[PDB]
Amino acid sequence: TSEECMHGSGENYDGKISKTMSGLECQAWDSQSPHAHGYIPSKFPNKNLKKNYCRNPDRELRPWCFTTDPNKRWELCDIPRCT
Ligand SMILES: NC[C@H]1CC[C@H](C(=O)O)CC1
Repeated sequence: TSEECMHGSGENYDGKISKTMSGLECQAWDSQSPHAHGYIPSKFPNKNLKKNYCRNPDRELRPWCFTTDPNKRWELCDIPRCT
């Protein structure tokens, strides 16, 4: 709902994809479970976090989000390359 295909790292990216490249559907950036992690939307008027859609707060290579797995905290999302 901003940029749906990216040049690579999806800095601004808040498309619609929220699937970790090697795992699961991400757990939203809010507070739910498995854990009340950092990067909480309540502290950002910035157009960063959203529901579970991958972002890049530390601007990692591939945009990531927290997973739904109780042991896998963060994970890189596979977001579609603009081709
Ligand atoms: N290593 C990239 C980036 C991944 C998430 C991590 C966190 O969960 O805080 C911050 C660093």
